[PDB]
Amino acid sequence: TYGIRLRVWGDYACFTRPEMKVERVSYDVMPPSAARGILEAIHWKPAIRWIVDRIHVLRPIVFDNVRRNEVSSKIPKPNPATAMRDRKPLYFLVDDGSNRQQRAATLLRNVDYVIEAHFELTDKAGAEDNAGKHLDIFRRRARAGQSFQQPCLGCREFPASFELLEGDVPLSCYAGEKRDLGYMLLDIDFERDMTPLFFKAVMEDGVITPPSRTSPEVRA
Amino acid sequence: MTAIANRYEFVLLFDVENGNPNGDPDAGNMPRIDPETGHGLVTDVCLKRKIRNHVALTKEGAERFNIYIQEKAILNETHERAYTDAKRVTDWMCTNFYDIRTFGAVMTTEVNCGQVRGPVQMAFARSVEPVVPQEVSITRMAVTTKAEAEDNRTMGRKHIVPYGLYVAHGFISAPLAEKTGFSDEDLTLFWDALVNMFEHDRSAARGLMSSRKLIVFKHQNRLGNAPAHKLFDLVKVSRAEGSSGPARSFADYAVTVGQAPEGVEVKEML
Amino acid sequence: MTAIANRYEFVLLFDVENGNPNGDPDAGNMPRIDPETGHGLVTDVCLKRKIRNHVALTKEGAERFNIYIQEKAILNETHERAYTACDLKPEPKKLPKKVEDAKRVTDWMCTNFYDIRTFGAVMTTEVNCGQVRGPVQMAFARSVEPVVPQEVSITRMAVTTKAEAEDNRTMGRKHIVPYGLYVAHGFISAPLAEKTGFSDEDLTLFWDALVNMFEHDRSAARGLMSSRKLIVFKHQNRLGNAPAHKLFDLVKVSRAEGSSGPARSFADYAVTVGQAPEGVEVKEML
Amino acid sequence: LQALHGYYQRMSADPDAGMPPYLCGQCLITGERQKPIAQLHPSIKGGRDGVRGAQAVASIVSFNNTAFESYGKEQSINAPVSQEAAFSYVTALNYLLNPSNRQKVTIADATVVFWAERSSPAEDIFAGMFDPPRMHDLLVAIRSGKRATDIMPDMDESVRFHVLGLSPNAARLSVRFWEVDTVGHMLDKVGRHYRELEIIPQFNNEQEFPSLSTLLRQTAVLNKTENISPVLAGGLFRAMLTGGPYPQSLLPAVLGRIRAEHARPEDKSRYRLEVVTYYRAALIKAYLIRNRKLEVPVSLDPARTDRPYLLGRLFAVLEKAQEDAVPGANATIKDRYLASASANPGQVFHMLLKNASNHTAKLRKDPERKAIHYEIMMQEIIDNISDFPVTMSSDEQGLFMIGYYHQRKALFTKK
Repeated sequence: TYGIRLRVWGDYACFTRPEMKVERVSYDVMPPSAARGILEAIHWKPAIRWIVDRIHVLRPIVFDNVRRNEVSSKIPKPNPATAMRDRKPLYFLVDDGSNRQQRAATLLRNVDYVIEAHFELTDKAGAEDNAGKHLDIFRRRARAGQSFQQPCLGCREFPASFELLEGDVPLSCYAGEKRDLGYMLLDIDFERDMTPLFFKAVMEDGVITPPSRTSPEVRA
Repeated sequence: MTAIANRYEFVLLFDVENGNPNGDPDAGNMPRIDPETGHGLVTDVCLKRKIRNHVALTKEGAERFNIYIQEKAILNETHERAYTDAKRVTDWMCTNFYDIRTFGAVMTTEVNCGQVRGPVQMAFARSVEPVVPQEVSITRMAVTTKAEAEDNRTMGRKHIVPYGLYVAHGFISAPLAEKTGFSDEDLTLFWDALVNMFEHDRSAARGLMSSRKLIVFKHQNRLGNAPAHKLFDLVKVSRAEGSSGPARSFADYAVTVGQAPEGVEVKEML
Repeated sequence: MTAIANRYEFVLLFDVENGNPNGDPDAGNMPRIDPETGHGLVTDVCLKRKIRNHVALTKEGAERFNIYIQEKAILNETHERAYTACDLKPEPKKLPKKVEDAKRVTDWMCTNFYDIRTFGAVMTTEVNCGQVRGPVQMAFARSVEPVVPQEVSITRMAVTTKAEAEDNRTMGRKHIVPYGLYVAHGFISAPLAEKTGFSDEDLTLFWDALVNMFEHDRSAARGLMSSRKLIVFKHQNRLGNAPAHKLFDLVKVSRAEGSSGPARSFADYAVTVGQAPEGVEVKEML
Repeated sequence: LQALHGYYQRMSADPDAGMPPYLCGQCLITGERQKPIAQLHPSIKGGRDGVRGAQAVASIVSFNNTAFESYGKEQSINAPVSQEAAFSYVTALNYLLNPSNRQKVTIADATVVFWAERSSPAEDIFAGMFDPPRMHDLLVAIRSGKRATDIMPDMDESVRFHVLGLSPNAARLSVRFWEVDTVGHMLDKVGRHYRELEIIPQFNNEQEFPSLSTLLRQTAVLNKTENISPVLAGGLFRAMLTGGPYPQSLLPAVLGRIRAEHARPEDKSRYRLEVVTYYRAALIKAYLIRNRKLEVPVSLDPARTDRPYLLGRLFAVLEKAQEDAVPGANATIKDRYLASASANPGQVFHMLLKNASNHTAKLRKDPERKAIHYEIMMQEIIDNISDFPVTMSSDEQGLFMIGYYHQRKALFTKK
């Protein structure tokens, strides 16, 4: 009819809960924001929008633990002219004292999803733009396996294998069970100075249907 | 700025002998192992570290090959500085720092949402088959504090892998490079760094390690020409015919590559 | 002390006869072995200790020729001496920082102590003195063939402690290797040496140490041990010209065709060395 | 985390365990809109009393460093929650951690806490029954297989049950595992766990329902409470109450221990300590069940007829000879050859046999000439075998120890 079904899977995933950012703990399931992030990795232009409708969970839930060495601070803005007007070295020294930081992670181990989303034009778009043309471009690229960049399951160290579906959604592991998640992140409002939004999540037949994030009433 | 004009994927193989390739901060200091499979595990930052090290050591502060991130391998010498609306500054640093030009970084302040991602990407490396670590008990003829003195000796521990063979994947994105100037000479230097990264890594713990094979897939078009996850299947590794019982050498394995689709080229540098 | 200006690698071979090369602290005191294959093992640590001993013996504590990891020493006193000789006093046990003159206390320790100059040392203990890596490294030694350790039962006609509870003999036991041949690998890197001053005189001393180290090592449990071969590869520039594993492949060991049954002498084996690439030159010490 | 907030709400109306003290955005925990947002949260008790091994003052959420901040927002603004919600959240947690009330336990790296959604006896039962020191009638009920209501119908199996495990690092706090199952399901899985573990005791004083903390210790370098791998402590606890596979890392860990062990006369135990303890055998048996789907008996099986299991039996017998030959033995083949023989049989067994001859011979010259009984047994065992295998895979290396433990016990039963 309209919209698209895409399939993605991998060995690793991490969707960090906002509270546990320092000590990463992943959501139980992919949130819509990451879904949108992935789609724009195949094709996107300033003239269009993505809207997410549903997610299908096809595998059981699993958790595993990892630990790593990390850094404490970002790099400051330099001044070029002074740099060669007075030649000095520049660097960040990893190993020195409090610079070194250690962080844990709890993460998923085996994932598989099918996501239903469609297309929309935005105000910036010019008159010549049409949703159908971009949709066809997306279909061609997806079939050929091309991409603007390699998609990731949350973090860049977790690549994702993807496919385009032309048929019926298979069954799911908890097809006959209902479950509750509590509140989850819906999306982040960039236009009103980076403001987050939350909604209520419930799973039944392994399908979750978030409300439209563009709807104004959710912006309260 | 001129940049590469083709997508790339590559696979690398390397092994260890009587050493500890990557310790675990958690499980005492045992080498990392996958609870799911029993396969060995090595993270990727461990390899990026090595690459940075080798490049810094080789180039010794050439004009446009400085490195930002250090581990007190640093040295005091004169440095070149090619000169170059914060975009001006961003371009300036990207011109003469190599690690930023290849991987990207994050600054302290943002005018608005904006990123420096870089064209190169990598993933975890895993063993071909299960591994079992060895445990080694050792002694020392001496003591640290005056307090513990009361003939002045103590035990110790070591962890070693008898043998192991590892695989790793990576990707390179042309469109990102065009936003950073990553050019061909950088790519050749990158291949060289991959080949020789282990030659300066010698230490007490690591034993002997070395790279064995390197296969490169080169795509016809600015965007890819085939699904990546299917190219990685063309490579197949299996035990030699005569080989039996625990593996102990690279001669115990056989490696083969199938024929690739028309739109890509397969090259072997090792 | 100028640093060397080339990369080096080498291979070593040595024997054993009716002896225990290195006792295992867990396995009673049997020789160390690979449980899965039966091959023998030797820790680099042992070799290092031998070298240190030899050096000590030969040099007799001449300036710049002391050794630091020394019999029953309390190590942090040498750090406090290095600090004091650099006119300064140390930080507390936390020491996440460098020492108050990192260059001078490290150089003070580098200068005077040979083995630090050679091997390096972990030294961020409660009296901080910094940390060192060392330009010279070596790996484990593995026997070319599986070994068959065996145990020997022996007596003593006297007892130590007055609690005789019976004036009588006493039983004991030994562990030995009938015969075995070992191989080892090592490396040397110029850039590291540049940081320490590891000089050519040191290198000659090193070679001599390798050749003769065993001769001063006789003991009850040792039996007869001796080195047999030593091949050294020298690169023609500050950084190598070929991968290490390629060079180690030029040396091949195989049993002499005439021999049969278990090996019992160095004559049972044949050793061959190939031709090195143009960027390297091969020389044989012994 | 809804759980804590709801917990506090539950009983804050009650005269104990709850006290009344305490821009605008959306409160995450409650989901409400246009409420004041807290800039920082009250502290959490550390130390022995609080979370063991932690800083005096500890927190769950903290954004001290720039690397931890995103989208140009600072401090706790990275995670909005109302002041009252934070207070209640913290309060509940604080209350729970109080040792005075029977709701806390420590396991290796981590401190664990639990509660029931509604007031129920379950809370009471679990605290001891998960790690033993009505007591054990309900334990044999779940191990047998019958439902909990049978013994205590009062138990509303439909009641919800919470479990949380934490471990620290400096002033910052982490989460290892979390579970939310119902009563009914929960102890069903615990029953199953016990079945698998079942092994004949080696001595009369030994535990019958081994404590989980007991078992973990057995893997330690020197039997010390420290030196326990924090990853195995987390993995086994989650595998117990979820009913999934044991972590793959477990088995080679055990085998390592058995390789590294040697008798400790220094501990001055009357018996020279066994290498294959009561506990270690149990762990090995359980793993072969879930992971490998094998069959293994509770006791000695004289009809098993498998090369790995047979060879385990063989090693037992030939050991017995040694013991008898030399009362008060110095060291035994157990202390040296057991690692080699179980991994690589065809290289060692030849010589082992040869030695045995001398033992037999000496036992035959003296009175009490039943070298004879042992000599028959060897023959019997041998007949079933064709050839010694050169190498054995790990799965082959569990069975060998089980055959040994069963056969050695069999002989203790005589003496």
